[PDB]
Amino acid sequence: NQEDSMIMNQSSIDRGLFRSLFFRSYMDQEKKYGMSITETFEKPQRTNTLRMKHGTYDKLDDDGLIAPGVRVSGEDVIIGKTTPISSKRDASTPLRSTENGIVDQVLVTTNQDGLKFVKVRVRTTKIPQIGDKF
Amino acid sequence: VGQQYSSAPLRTVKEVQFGLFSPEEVRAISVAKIRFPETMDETQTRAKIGGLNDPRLGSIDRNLKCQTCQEGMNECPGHFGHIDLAKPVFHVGFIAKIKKVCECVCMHCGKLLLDEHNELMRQALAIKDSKKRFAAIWTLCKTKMVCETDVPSEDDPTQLVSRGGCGNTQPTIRKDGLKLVGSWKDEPELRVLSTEEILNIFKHISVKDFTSLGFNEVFSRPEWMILTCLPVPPPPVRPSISFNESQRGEDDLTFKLADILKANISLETLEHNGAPHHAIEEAESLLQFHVATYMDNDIAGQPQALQKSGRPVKSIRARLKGKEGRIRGNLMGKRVDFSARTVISGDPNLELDQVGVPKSIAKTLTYPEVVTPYNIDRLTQLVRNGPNEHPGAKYVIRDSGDRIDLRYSKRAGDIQLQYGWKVERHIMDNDPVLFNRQPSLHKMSMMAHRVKVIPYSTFRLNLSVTSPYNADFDGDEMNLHVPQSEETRAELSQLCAVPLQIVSPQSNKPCMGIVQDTLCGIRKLTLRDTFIELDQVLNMLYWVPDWDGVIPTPAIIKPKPLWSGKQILSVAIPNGIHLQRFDEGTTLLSPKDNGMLIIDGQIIFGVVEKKTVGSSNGGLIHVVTREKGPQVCAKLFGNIQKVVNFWLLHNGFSTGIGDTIADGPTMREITETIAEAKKKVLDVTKEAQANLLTAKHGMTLRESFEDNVVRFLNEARDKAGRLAEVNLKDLNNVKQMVMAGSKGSFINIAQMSACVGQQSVEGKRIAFGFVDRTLPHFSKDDYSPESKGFVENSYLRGLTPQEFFFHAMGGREGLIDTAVKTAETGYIQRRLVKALEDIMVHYDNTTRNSLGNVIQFIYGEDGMDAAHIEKQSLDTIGGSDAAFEKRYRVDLLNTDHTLDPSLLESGSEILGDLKLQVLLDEEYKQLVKDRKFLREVFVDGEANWPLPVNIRRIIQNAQQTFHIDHTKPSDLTIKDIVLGVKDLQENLLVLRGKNEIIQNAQRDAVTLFCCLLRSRLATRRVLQEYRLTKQAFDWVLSNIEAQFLRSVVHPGEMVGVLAAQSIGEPATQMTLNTFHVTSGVPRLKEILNVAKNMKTPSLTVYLEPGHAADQEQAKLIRSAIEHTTLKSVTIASEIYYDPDPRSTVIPEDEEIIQLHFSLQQSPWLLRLELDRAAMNDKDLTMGQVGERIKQTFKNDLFVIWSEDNDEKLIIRCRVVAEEDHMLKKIENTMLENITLRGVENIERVVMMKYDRKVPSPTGEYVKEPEWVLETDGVNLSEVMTVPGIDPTRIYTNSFIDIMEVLGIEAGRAALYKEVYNVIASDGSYVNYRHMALLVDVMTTQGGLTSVTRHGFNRSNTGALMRCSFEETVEILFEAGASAELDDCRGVSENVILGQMAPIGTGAFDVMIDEESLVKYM
Amino acid sequence: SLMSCISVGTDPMPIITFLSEWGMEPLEDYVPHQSPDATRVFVNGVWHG
Amino acid sequence: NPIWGIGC
Amino acid sequence: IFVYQNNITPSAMKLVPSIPPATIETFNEAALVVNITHHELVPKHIRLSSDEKRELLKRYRLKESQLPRIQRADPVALYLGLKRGEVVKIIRKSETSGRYASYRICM
Amino acid sequence: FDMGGYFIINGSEKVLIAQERSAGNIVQVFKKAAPSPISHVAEIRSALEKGSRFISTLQVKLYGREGSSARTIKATLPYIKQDIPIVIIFRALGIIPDGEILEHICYDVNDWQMLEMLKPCVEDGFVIQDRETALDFIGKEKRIQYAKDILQKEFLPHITQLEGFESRKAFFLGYMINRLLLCALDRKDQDDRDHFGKKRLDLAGPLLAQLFKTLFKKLTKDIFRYMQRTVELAINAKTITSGLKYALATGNWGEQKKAMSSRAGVSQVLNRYTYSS
DNA sequence: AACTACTTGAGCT
RNA sequence: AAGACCAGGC
DNA sequence: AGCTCAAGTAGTTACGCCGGTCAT
Ligand SMILES: [Mg+2]
Ligand SMILES: [Zn+2]
Ligand SMILES: [Zn+2]
Repeated sequence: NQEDSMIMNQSSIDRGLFRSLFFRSYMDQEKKYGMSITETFEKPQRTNTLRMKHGTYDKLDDDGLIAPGVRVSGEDVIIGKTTPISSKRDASTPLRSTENGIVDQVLVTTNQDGLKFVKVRVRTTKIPQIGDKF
Repeated sequence: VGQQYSSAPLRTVKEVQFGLFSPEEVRAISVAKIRFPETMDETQTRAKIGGLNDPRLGSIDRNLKCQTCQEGMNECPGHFGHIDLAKPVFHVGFIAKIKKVCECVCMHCGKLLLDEHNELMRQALAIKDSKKRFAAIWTLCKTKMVCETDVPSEDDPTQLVSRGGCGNTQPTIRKDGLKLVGSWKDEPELRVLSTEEILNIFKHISVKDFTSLGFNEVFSRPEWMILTCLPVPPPPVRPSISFNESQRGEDDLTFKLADILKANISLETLEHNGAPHHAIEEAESLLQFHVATYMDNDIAGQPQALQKSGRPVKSIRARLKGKEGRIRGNLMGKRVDFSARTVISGDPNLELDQVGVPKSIAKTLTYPEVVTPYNIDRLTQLVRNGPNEHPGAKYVIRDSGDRIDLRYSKRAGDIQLQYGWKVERHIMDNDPVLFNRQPSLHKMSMMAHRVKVIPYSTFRLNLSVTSPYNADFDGDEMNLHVPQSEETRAELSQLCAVPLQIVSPQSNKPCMGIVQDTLCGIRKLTLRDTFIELDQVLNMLYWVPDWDGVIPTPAIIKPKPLWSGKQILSVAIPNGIHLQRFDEGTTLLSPKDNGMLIIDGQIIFGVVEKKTVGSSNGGLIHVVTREKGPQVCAKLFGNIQKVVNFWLLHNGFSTGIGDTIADGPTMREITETIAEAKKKVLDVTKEAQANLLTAKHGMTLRESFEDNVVRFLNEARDKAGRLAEVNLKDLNNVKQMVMAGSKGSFINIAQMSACVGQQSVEGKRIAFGFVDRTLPHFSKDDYSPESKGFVENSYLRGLTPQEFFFHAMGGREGLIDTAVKTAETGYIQRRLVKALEDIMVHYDNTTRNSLGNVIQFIYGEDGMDAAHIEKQSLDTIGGSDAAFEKRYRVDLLNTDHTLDPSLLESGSEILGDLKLQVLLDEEYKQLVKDRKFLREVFVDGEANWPLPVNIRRIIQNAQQTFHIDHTKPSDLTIKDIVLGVKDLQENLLVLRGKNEIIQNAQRDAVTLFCCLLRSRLATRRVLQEYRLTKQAFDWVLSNIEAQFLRSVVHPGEMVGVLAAQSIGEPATQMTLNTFHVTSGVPRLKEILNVAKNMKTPSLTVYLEPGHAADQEQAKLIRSAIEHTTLKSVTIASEIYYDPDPRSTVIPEDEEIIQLHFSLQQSPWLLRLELDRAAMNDKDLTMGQVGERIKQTFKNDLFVIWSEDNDEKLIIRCRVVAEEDHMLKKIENTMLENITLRGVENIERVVMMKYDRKVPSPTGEYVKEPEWVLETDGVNLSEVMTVPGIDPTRIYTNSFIDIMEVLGIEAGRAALYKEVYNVIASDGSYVNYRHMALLVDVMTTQGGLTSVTRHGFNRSNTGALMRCSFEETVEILFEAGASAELDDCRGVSENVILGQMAPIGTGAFDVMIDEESLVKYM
Repeated sequence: SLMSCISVGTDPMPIITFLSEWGMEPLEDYVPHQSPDATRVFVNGVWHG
Repeated sequence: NPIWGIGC
Repeated sequence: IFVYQNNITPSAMKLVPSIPPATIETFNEAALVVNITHHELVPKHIRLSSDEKRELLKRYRLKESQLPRIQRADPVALYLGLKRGEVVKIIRKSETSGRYASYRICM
Repeated sequence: FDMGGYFIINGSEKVLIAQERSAGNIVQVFKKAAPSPISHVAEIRSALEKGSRFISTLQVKLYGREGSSARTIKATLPYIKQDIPIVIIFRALGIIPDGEILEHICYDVNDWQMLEMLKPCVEDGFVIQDRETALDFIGKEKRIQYAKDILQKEFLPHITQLEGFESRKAFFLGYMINRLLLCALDRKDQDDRDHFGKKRLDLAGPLLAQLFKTLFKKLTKDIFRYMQRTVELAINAKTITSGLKYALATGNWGEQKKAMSSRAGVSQVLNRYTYSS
């Protein structure tokens, strides 16, 4: 407990003392052009381009989204988007490398420009640890 | 590095040559004709038009293509192209010189404007300095504007001789935007000098003339300062950033190249078609601009030149500007691989030098260990283990420069290594690594630690290694770096290991002690009252790892067998550790248990705390390091720790409000010490609101009021606390935590249990922000303390709104500078660094730089490494002549003054020997030479100084190594002793040279030591004081010698950076405030700038030899110096109309006329009414006053005056076409250009009684205070030759002056003294050598070269070097301009190059001796 | 602070008027000596008599 | 210092 | 060695370097009232034969320029009447060794 | 529990941050360092509380340091190259005789000190004896006319820029030249630069103001172009919508364009770590 | 924000 | 992907 | 026409290490 570092009673840390939920919301859109060329929200693979990520896309239902139950981690693709140009370059979103948790709420929506708006929220319970500040 | 072997020989840059591109060369080099301004699109088709970027230059898209010189992107440095400009342009940054050149050369012809013929020119022409030549030259030729064809030869100005011709008048040129124009001359004739015109003239300029000006015919000819063909830089320079594929993305420069390109095209297409000759120039100025832009886009003639959007457009030179910009941003410091950083929290179970690393991290950072038949077995295991098991690895690299990824490769667990392959393994326990915490202002802000992989996400460092980095655990983070070569590691462990760092060279004392818990508790455990029983005395011995496995005999056996901390704590102290102390009432049976005495490595007596185990001088640590070594001492921490921390774990310790409450009656006794103190204020306020007090000379009646109120409340507050201090028993926890020395002090207790104190800003108690009041809750003009900010309450009690507020306003000031001095201090630091970098001891013992220029002939004036030095006391110097003799005097020809034969073994057979009494004279006669020589170096008498080889201890070691009795006699010939100490002096070699000048330096830079040496090795002491046997002596001697030789500085020692920091560090720890003469932070600043007008100039002058404590003699000089003007004694002046020069229209004047006609003029009068009280202060006389006046004007102004007796002092006068105008101009000339007494610039002059130690006739030094006059302004040359002063001691803090009057030397002396007094005015201690080195560097080049862009960064140092601080780019420009050559001898150069710099470790070569590589087998 | 608030912006005239009709002899016609210790009045930084 | 005295 | 009381004329002194080999110096009166060398801070200097000099250089391996300098118009430099090219050994007290030996060439 | 008070641009909650500043339309007197041809000076920053809002200040200097014989008083006017000696500023105003000028400055014939000070000044202007020349020396017929202008629309423009009030401004310039001396004679201290009462806080509401104008005014002269082409609808109500958004979104008040010469900070991203946050 | 460098301006023979 | 701005950490 | 002396005006460079939001 020397030099401004304090000792915290594990036992009560377990009984839930100072535990806290942590939320996050990665969000994306489906860009277009006055020149009818739109993007996509799917579960892309192969298909002439390669432009893809390292992680997994399997926790992606066919709507290009995860379900709120899914336990995502490492880098697991949270969203699936594509760009047809001249035939599939990826624009899918990956859970930040340091993070992980569980999906907590997905939602689809319109944009003023009638585009597909989708935000995703992930939850995590954060436990006090031998280093956290108080 | 690079990838793919290159047959071409490998070399390192040993020299850099600067110059300017000759158009013909750029053409030569170019691989692209570059005509088109677009990028590629073969009409939308992606490729790269043969027009811009890659019309053969480098390339994009991962395509080997690049003129078949393949290599694809990585391996292919860029490839330059060019572009033929339509018309000559000015190189944006040279436009200055291009102009100063013309100012020096004639047009229509093109030759110099001053030949050897002109004398002042010869001189300039001989100035050897490519820069100061072209400097002095222009200072001449910028005047003459007649290309003279004939001038008088070196004979008679009668005849004239001819040289070059065509005297066409040369125009006066001026700068207007990007064009040079001038006038030729009634009334001028203006024309705009074209570029084409200028260039032509330059081309013609003669070759020996290029050279006359700052040029070089080979590398940079004056003309090339104008560009013809523009060098176009390639892709890696201005990369493109595409947004996937079907989207643009082009760099900034890849535009102003095209903007230029386009401004070129149109130009030409106007010069080959209907060219409206005066509408082209309107289009030429554009190209001149875009090319100014491209390179520089931050100029005078505003026109920022923004890119479509407002974006400024980074000019090439913008990419370089120091900090962030290439030089200071990418070269002097870059982000590196193999590094990590997280949150620190100390761990009390980690050897001093360890550093717990989170498994996670170790599993991330690797280390390339080549396969070798010693570690193959272990490596093949670590490899199988994979990158996910901790003691594992993550990459294997075969000879075939290719890498296997241990986490994918289908042959992951397969792989059987091959000697010679390298494997990247996870960092493991005991891997040396660089741990640091920035701000990094110490040699110790970075130290190598033993790695200890541990769980949990945090770097776990030892407590005692806390203060070096200066960290705490409130969230602080730490950076870690991982060595990579086998030597890199070694270099990290042999010089940066934490143990080596324990003794800090900046303050020749350790720099890591025992903090908090361990300290606090070690104190308790020591008290006589602290006892421990077997059960625990055992679990305590167990925790000491080195424990011999032997329980020491109980300090008590009688009823219960107990032990005392002092005992067990001692089991941690190694054998041979001898420590002696003595505090206040301390004597070999310390009553209050003070002092400290440890013999044989066992605590004998005294309590242990900050003083005995802190980062202090006598420090048991400081001693264990010196006596046992880095290692032994480094372990010592952990032990003293482990025992104590454990003990405390069980004895417990705390603090609570209860520790801050004062006795029932004491809290009262104080209250009324504030009440009474309140009235001693109300009292002097009454006595002020009555004018019943006199003005203490030099202070305002008001100021003097404060000066007391302040000194009243302060003394009140001072005891207010002191009542409680002694009111807190030896059980008060807070007290305990203060004695241990582990936290807080008196002040603290005070503000918490007694009185908080007086609040303040800008030095004065809470102002009157509200007209005449503190808060609106106050009555106007309330000068009391309850209004001006005096918090009478204690924290335990609680502030009242008012008190609470003021308090805030007070703290607010505090927080301010802790948030200002924070980075300005860092600048001042940075400067010192970039100012001594290249200073390092050399193999001959010279302290020089990247020029060999000798800054110091023997580092520190002795060639000693501060680490090996301690505060010794030169005996000889102090004490009475009487007591001196009775100590070192030996007289074999005397019954009473001879060595009793109970000391020596030949005491009786020696008594009377004439031949011996002579060697005994040589000796005693010596010691006296010393005594008088030391009072010649240290006129203070202070006999304590830092000196290598601690002789006091070295002898104490003999003391018990041979066990000597204070009874039975020694066995040394008198020759044994005396002769033996002479033979020693002979081997204490610092410099080694064969010749004399060197051999002299030897004796020189040694002396001081030798005296200390004699002082403790005089026959008398050596036998009567420390009965040394013959044996002992031969040992002490041999050791002094050995020790010394280790205490010498090592050639390599990067001395400059050291002293640089050593100085700036103890500055980051000061306040920007100059409160509580301009000193501290701002002062140092003031100095390093070599300021021409310091805030406080002031100057101290001492009386003359005799008259010392002559009170009235003081005044008698004051008023002969302190500048007094008529203006300061005149209450009013009026100009009446009195036409009768024999009577007045004024009453109180009559007498004054008649009484002034016994033992022509103007009818206009001028009367002055001087002040009475003002004539007694600066002391003056009507006789004098007027006398002066009269002789000021003289025969054209008759003046009169009354006599000192009257009740109204006056001075009438008249002159001798409008007089009311004249007699008014003479009104001023009287009040502001006329002095009475004093030397100008010298206002206020106070007197003071100072402490001056001095030689009593009877020998001993004693208190003899003497008056001294301090000024408030500065003139020397004059206030020096005044009768009554000692022009051998006078002193102004204005070093600038001192140097001008007493010779640079004396100047240096001041510069140092002033810097020293700035560090020392803060309690902090730094070792001479540091300040000196700085002082010396500023001084050596001849004068006072400031530590600023206008100083060191302006010498003959390398170009790349100075370029890495402040003027970054121009420094290069005027470097390629005059074609400078850089040694690459500067630390910087090499860092910038990526080569090992000549720094300690690299200040030499390592070669295999084939000869000896054969005899070994 | 908790209690602090900022002004917002009222109107001048309903007070300029309210004045030059309760003792405010307008600046326009002033005489420094007949009106010696005349307390001068300012409105939002203007001198209205 | 600031919050104790002038001199301090 | 002329000792001008208040000041010499600009027409005058412009005739000093007009009689070589011999050389001439000018010293103001009010500037010689107190011998400056006498000062506390002023350490002892000393000249050097073109022999004692051509020695220092060999003994330390110096290129002349690498040697600490001293100004021609330096108070002490004038006092001992130096010249551009002459060396000076300075010998002062030192709280570290007792006496240090520095050298300044006169530029 | 959300007390609100914030805007919601493109999603994120933006909070306009109060901008403190030195209030306007007030008299200040400052002493100017020993090294300066000026002794003391009094200033007054003026701007129409409602209508355009000019940012031009009045400088009533006081040359001649606390010694030299020439202690004159000159003042600076908007658009005038050099400075004018107060006397002329008065005659050019509508007061032509001496003592009628001292009438306005000093309010106590028995204060010789102050008056004395003025003396040397009177002498300065003794060369211009009427309203004709008065408005002249301010650089014929062409110049005289402009002289007027800078007095009815530039000179102490608050008070009013009407016409027949010359008198009023004169009493001010008098109250000013007074305030100057009131200090140069140690009777009133130099104005306290940080007396919070004399500083204003431009909250949210105000900000939109100075902002809107900048906008609506580009719409104003925009609607001027459609009307300047019809040799015989148009109002792009997007400059007031998109303009507003830009600012509030980033934190750069002043427009966009090649005008970064604005201030970033105004409008931020409302904290949501804790309620008290 | 403050200085210090560099060059320019106005007073003065 | 680079930059700018605000915020916050010792 | 020309020269010393003071002042003005120009211009430069400054600060250790370490998430959100916006837009070319
Ligand atoms: Mg901290
Ligand atoms: Zn290539
Ligand atoms: Zn010519």
